[PDB]
Amino acid sequence: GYKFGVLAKIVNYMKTRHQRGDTHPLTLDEILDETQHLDIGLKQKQWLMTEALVNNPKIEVIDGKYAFKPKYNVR
Amino acid sequence: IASACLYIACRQEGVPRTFKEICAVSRISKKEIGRCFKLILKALETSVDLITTGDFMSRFCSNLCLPKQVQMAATHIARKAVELDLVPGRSPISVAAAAIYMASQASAEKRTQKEIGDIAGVADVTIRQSYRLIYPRAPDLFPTDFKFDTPVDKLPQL
Amino acid sequence: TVPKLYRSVIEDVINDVRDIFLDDGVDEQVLMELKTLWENKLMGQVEEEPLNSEDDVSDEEGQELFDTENVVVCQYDKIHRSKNKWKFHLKDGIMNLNGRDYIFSKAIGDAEW
Amino acid sequence: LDLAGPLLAFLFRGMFKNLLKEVRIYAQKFIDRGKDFNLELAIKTRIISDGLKYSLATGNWGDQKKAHQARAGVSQVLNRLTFASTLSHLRRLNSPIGRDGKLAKPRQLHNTLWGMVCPAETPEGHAVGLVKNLALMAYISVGSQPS
Amino acid sequence: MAYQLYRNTTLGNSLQESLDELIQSQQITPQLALQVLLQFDKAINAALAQRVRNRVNFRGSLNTYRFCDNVWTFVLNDVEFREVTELIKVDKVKIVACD
Amino acid sequence: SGIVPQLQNIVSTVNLGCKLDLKTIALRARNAEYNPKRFAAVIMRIREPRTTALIFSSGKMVCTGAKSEEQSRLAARKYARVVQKLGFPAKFLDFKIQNMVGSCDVKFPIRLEGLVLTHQQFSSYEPELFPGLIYRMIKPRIVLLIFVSGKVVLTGAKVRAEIYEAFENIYPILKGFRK
Amino acid sequence: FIQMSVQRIVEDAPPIDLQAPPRYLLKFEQIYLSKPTHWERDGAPSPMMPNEARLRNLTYSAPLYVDITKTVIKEGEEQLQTQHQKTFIGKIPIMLRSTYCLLNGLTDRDLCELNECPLDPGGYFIINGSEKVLIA
Amino acid sequence: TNYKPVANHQYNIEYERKKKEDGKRARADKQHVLDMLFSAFEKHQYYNLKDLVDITKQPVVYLKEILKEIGVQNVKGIHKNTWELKPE
Repeated sequence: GYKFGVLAKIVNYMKTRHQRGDTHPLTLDEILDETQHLDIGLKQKQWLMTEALVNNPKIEVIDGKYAFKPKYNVR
Repeated sequence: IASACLYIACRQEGVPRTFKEICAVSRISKKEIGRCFKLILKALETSVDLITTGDFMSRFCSNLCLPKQVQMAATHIARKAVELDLVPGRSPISVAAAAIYMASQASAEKRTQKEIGDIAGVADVTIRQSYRLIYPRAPDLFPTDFKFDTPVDKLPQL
Repeated sequence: TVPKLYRSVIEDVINDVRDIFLDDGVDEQVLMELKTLWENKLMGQVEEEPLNSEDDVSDEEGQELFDTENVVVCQYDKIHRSKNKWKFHLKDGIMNLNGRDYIFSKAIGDAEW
Repeated sequence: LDLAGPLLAFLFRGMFKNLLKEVRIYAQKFIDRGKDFNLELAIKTRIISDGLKYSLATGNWGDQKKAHQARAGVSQVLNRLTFASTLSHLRRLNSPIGRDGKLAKPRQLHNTLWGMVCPAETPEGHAVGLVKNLALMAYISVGSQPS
Repeated sequence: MAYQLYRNTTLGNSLQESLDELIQSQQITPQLALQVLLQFDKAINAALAQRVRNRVNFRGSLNTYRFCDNVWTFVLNDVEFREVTELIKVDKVKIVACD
Repeated sequence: SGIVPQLQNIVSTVNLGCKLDLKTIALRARNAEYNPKRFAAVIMRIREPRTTALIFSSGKMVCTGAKSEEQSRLAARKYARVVQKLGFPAKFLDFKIQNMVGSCDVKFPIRLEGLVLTHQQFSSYEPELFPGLIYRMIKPRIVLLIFVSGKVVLTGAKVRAEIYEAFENIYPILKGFRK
Repeated sequence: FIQMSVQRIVEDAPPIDLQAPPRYLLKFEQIYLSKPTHWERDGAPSPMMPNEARLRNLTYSAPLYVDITKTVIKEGEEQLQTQHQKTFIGKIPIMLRSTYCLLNGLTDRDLCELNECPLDPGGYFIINGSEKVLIA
Repeated sequence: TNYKPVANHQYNIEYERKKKEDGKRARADKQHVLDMLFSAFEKHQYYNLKDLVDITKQPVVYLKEILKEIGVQNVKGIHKNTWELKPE
């Protein structure tokens, strides 16, 4: 998907990564590597950084990087 | 289920229709009707009398427009052939189809193997197989008081 | 006969890649060099959990590792086997028997296993 | 005068329409699944067999549910008491009252019945003049194309 | 991103070797070589289905068979190839089929 | 009676106790054929016992083609070991014979018409569907296919004794309908 | 009605067009009638004499057959035309002593052999064994 | 010659032959199915479940589970509630 399919895999990969137990934040570029989205468009790189990774209620901005939000979820 | 029920109802009433005949009037194939047929018998705990070669002579001969004497001759041939065990294991329909062909060729009205197969739903090869089995005893199977338009000795050989 | 087919394949290949070479922006001179090099190279066990009770229940496993023997590449339209024998209905394909290259359109084969 | 022909052609027109309406439904369902259809199975034979005999058996015309506007008494059991009664029954004519009968009285013997309708044979009672019989040489045309 | 059958052949090997030689000289990028191979596979596949109109026959004994991803890997032993013009004998042959 | 049924096919099921990757098995197994569009199992065949086994991703396997109980288990073990060699933790758990098929001849023709009439409660004889007569034995739950030629096929037995017992029960009945 | 109206009505009906996209066309063109026939329990057809219809309470109808032409288009520039000759569509009740009755053209002796009165004029229908006359 | 006895209707056997030849749909790996679903999302905003099955060519039960994992269905008052490929 162009402008819509890439973000879905990022969310899915991020969700699966947290289930493993890795609370450490991940960078935008780092997450793209394991999601096979290295060829993502440049305008999407800034769009995800500015809108997708902040407006979502499951993304936590820590020291610039992004991490899951298990605190909001009941655990 | 309805197609099998229609088949069973015909068998119970003494006028069986072959699975192919019921299939021709139904969107359900013969294989499926047979599967339902057995299940219904178990479910209803009922049974159907075994079909005989003469249960289809009236329909087949009439549908072929064969004279009454031919129909009686074919019935006698089919009944005698089963009595003599000349066709052990053969389907009653195939025996009836072969008997009709043997009787038909011995009268003025002669029907080809394809014609008899179409009405009876039996491939001409099967009729050929059954005809070959009863052909040797042709004079014995025919009724004694039968008028041979074509002599028995000159019946088709194949 | 076989060489003539190869030359025709070359003509189709160069024509098919002309648009790609123009599209990617690479000079057409590459194709001329490509063909030159291409031509040169060619010419009572109560307890049953352990399965170690039986040993050497398999044959040589390197049959597919080598692949140095003759290899046949084809397309199959129907392949059926009846309890003893494998029947092959293979359409147009290619073969490499003893180095020689063989090409067929329709073929039939029966094998026993 | 509406004889058996025109009366039966009216019924057959509707029944054939229902038959062709039925094959569409059956054929379309099979086509929707994508599988080809069998023509013989699509045709429902009872539509024309039962439709035509039901009207004749009862005398009502059109569908059974539409008996409200269906003409009644068109088909009657043939009278076999005498040969003359049998002959006259097969030559009977009926004049329904309906809206048309109210406007002009049809019981009276009109001048134009001469030679066409028997002036003497009419039932006595509530049906005087309404049930008529053909004169001996009177003939009802069967119609033809004007082309 | 295609069927990719005839790559593992003498014709395919020669083309792959030539592409590597050009790559070693920095004349062609790896992407171009992949595109050339894809075009070559399309050309050979079309050529075989169109310009091949000869029938052949063969018999043999089957030793091993496999089927995965709609790919047969029959391994025949003592195979005799019969043709209207010539006959060939081979001890072992591997048949790779796709559809 | 003098005739003993001969086991023609044995069907057994075993549990390997481990989820399997069918695609990997087909790619590596010598004789395995896998076609998810056709069937969801992996079909592997071996020669010396001459049996075919279906392997499922759940780890359960069904072995068929064996002519004896010992051969079926040995063939099943061979299949289990092969999968184990492919890198899976295959085991041999709850091996069981699910169905046994036997064939024999009474050495005389049989009148199926009489048999079905006398045993209508067990016999289903429909020449239109199948020339053979299907007799469903009750005391042993064995289905017997009796033919005019005299051949009898017994199926549905879980143990060999059932096959012999079923044939012993049916033989006198067939002897009464000798042709 | 039998000779003209029945045929005209069927030909008047527009051809059936069905779209799934393969296109199916069905056309009814020719009409056929047989003599009034009766089918026994065994399914053997025999001609039905009116007296038998009266006695056995049988309707005096003639089987109606129609030729149907089916053409199929598979959007692949191929056309296949198949026709189903004499398709059974129903039975038309037959007026006695009409051209399509079994007692048509029979001499008086032939009528008596069938237990029919030569003086009987016909002109009626036997529906379920009842002689039914349509009043004009 | 009408309703001649036949073992199976010509249309029925041809349809069975086509279905048998085509075979049942297989369960593709989630990554491949997800990529196909995402790629097709560009063409149109929303897809119907029946139509989406044809595009992906996967079993309905498996497809629904994959769609449920990310996709959701939105109720529309004009035709009906339909699946939406957008997870959010």
